[PDB]
Amino acid sequence: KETALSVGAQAGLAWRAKIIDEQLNKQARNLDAIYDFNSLVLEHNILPPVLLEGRNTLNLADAQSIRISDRTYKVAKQAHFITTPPTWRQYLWMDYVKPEAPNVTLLPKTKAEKEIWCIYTERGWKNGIDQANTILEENIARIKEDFGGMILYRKLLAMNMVSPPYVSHTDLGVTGDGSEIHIDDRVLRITALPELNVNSAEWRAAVAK
Amino acid sequence: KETALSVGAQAGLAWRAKIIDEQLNKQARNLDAIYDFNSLVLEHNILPPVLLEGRNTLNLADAQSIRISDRTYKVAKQAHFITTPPTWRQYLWMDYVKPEAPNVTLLPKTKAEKEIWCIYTERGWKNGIDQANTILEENIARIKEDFGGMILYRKLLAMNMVSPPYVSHTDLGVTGDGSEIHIDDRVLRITALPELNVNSAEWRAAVAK
Amino acid sequence: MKFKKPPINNPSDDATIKLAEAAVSVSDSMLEM
Amino acid sequence: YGPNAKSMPTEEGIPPSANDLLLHVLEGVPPPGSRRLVVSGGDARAWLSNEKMYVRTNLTILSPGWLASMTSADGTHAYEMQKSPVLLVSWHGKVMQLKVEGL
Amino acid sequence: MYVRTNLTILSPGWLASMTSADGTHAYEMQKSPVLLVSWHGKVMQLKVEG
Amino acid sequence: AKVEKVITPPSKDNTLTIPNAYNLQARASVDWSGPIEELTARIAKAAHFRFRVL
Amino acid sequence: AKVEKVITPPSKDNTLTIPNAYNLQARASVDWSGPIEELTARIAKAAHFRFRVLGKSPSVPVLISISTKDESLAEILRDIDYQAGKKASIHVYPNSQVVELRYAK
Amino acid sequence: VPKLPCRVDGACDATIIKMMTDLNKKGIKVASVGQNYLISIPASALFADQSPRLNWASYSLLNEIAAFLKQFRKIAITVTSYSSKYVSVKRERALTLARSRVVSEYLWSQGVDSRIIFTQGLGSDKPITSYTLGGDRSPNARVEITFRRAV
Amino acid sequence: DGCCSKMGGINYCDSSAGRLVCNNGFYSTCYCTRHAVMDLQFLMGCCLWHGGVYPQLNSSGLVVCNDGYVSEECSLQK
Repeated sequence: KETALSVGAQAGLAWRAKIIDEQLNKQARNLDAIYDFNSLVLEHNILPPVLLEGRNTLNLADAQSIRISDRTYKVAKQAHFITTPPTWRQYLWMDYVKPEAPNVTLLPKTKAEKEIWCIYTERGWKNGIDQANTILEENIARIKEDFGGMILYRKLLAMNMVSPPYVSHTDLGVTGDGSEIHIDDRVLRITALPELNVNSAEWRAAVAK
Repeated sequence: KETALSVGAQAGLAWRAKIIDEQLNKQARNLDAIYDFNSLVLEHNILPPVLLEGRNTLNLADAQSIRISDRTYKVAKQAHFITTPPTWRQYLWMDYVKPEAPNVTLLPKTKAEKEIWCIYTERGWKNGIDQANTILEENIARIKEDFGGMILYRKLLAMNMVSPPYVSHTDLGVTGDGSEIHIDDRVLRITALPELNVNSAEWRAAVAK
Repeated sequence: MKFKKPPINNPSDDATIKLAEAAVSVSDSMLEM
Repeated sequence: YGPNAKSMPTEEGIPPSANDLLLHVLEGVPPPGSRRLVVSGGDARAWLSNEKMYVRTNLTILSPGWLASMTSADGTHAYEMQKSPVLLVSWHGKVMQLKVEGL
Repeated sequence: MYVRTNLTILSPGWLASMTSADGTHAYEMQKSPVLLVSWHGKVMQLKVEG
Repeated sequence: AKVEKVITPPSKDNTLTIPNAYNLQARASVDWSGPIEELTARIAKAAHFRFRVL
Repeated sequence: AKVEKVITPPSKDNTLTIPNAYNLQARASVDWSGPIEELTARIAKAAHFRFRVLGKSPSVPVLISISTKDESLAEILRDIDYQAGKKASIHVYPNSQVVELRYAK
Repeated sequence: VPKLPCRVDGACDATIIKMMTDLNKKGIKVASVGQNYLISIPASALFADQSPRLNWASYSLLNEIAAFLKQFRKIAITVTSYSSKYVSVKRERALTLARSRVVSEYLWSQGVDSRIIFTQGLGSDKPITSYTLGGDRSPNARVEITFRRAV
Repeated sequence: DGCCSKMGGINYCDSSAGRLVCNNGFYSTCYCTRHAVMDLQFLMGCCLWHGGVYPQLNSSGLVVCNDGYVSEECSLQK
């Protein structure tokens, strides 16, 4: 009967994963339409870093110890190079291997055994559906956080809060021994990671109309 | 059943090898017609060296570190003398030993076993055909690579990027003791292998009309 | 009105096909040199 | 530098150029000691030598990100990449997926 | 040109870099009349005569 | 978009370097997600114009 | 992208325009990846023009790479100018049929 | 390999041949040469008298030609329209352009397997018949749709 | 099942395009080489968009992909 519960969990999870994968495939153009990292790739093919923010922070350390702040910011992932832009399929695709091996050990002989077998399979079906939904929600939250981080980086870049990444390049002529040759050795190097400015008087505000 | 797979693989591999050897024989004039190694020898009966090129080179060595160049050239096989020019027969010929002893100890007993035995032998036959085609494709890629390397050496030598080989020959007249005599002795050796130059000033270009 | 196309021949072979594929590249490279 | 020295100074040099096996890869000769990978879905060949994929095609790779790439005289592309079973390509503005068995 | 300091250059890019545990840096470069060095969040321009 | 538009004033438009002439009033619809070169070659073939790369 | 893009007016464009003399109207299939001086001199000699220079080549000369099959030599010089950019200038005089290579300092 | 499809999905060469025969006996031109294909449609079965409006029974024929186009893999398809000299040159140029635009929009809205659609309307500048005696019944007023089948 | 149905039949498998050749000069709807243009939009397997499965086997079925990422959906549960 516990075996019936477990195979109900596995079969329901597999079925829901297949349905949610094809449903994700149904709207494929809109996903890469909205999650265009290629618009946000910087000029030296470097992924912009990730920033997180918070508002109205209060902490009670212990008795008689209260520390509050208005807003805060935190660098999550440092900027680095990327050969290719990322995509949503690195975040949202579900694994699917349907298991089809229920061993013939206990099979319901009484009608009561058949009915409790049915309801145990049904409970496993519900549980697998719930697990698949939670996994999907987790992935959606992750990709939402990263996209918000990149757009926040561009936001406070416009607000003049981050130093933009300064990168040099050394250019050489041909090189190699008498046997092997190169043409134009150009080596690129970022010597200045982006970071927040703390001299707040240089901050630039905004207005609307 | 594994025996059926193995004998299907062996039989298909041998049969396809025999067929492809017959068809390779059927176009005998055209092979060494298009692969004229004999025209490609230099004037001292010396095989030219082999060169390789590469365009639009980039590499991310690690994070925050990229190096690019336009082209690279690499010596593949060094120049050396040859007694005879090579041909295609040491590059493209298939080794064919016909099997004659299919050991059949496992045997199907009923119709289902006989039928699955048939389809497993068919699968092995298909896999053997694919393996034979794979071997042929690798061989033709290898010989095309070597031929392109020699014609690339002639290209860059016409481009004045490499140095031609320099060869000395010392001649002696009557030699040998009172019991054995050689009437002459011309002994030659290449004093310098061909290699690229790094000085850019000696570089010629070409135009078409 | 059963449709067709002009060029039909005896059936070909993949080894001959890829031999042609190598051959045309050899031909154009040596032509340019 | 004494035998009880706290630290040797940390070095920094020129990063390396590329890998020379890719020339053989784009020529079609598999590198020595490598084994073949069965690819099905498009037009590419692949080998495994040093826990890194080596592929040859005319297509353009998207998904896993490649470590280094090389371009032929006629535009044939060769890729050295971290290992993965799945590839995403763009053919003529249409995207497609490729799978590799036998990893 | 070889330049020894405790700072980090920005403009030309080094050809070989060395550093110590206590913060001394040395850079080898092609000759350039101007340099860019960032220090503690502010970026300054330097003139060198050669 | 609102905040970056209001912090940086616009200056130019690409219609200065991109004029319009005849046999350009054709219409098209597309779904392309690749490199630019085949797309530009096809649009030049539609335009019956010379194609140049730099 | 519209409000962030930066362009130039065509009146202030620093590019080589087409000289359209009659000797420049041929086809050529050229692949090259190297220095500049012999390339432009040999182009001028194929065009039957004289050729001269002013300025000086630096310690590392400017490296260029061009591959094409069927395109005019005037367009070759146009792409040479576009590859060179700022340190190098190229002039064509069709009155006295010469080409001029100008360095920067 | 069992997961590998043996054929391109939703395709049958017998159905292609059969609907090609049905079109050719219906009286609309199908042309095959190389891997390129051209379909020619008279305007009288499509629009009103020199008018950019759609007859309501023509949706059946448009669905049929969409069903035929659903059987290939292609990149770019070009449609074009031609007419007769009526009042101006500009009038029928704009008329042919609008007709091609409308039929292009409907065939895009039908789920054709394609990447690029090109619209062309020329009018009465490139006729294919010197015998221009009929009006909109004359076959020189027409619409063609052409493409090349890649692989 | 008949690839060149309502036609003459099969002539040869052109391996350049991976397609059969009908007796009439038209490419059939069938496939004849696995190196042909497959419009694959759906797959099988687990630990995808990662390094695949780890080569090791556990006492449990806890499968962690070769990127170092755990795959609970591919693994067993309780």
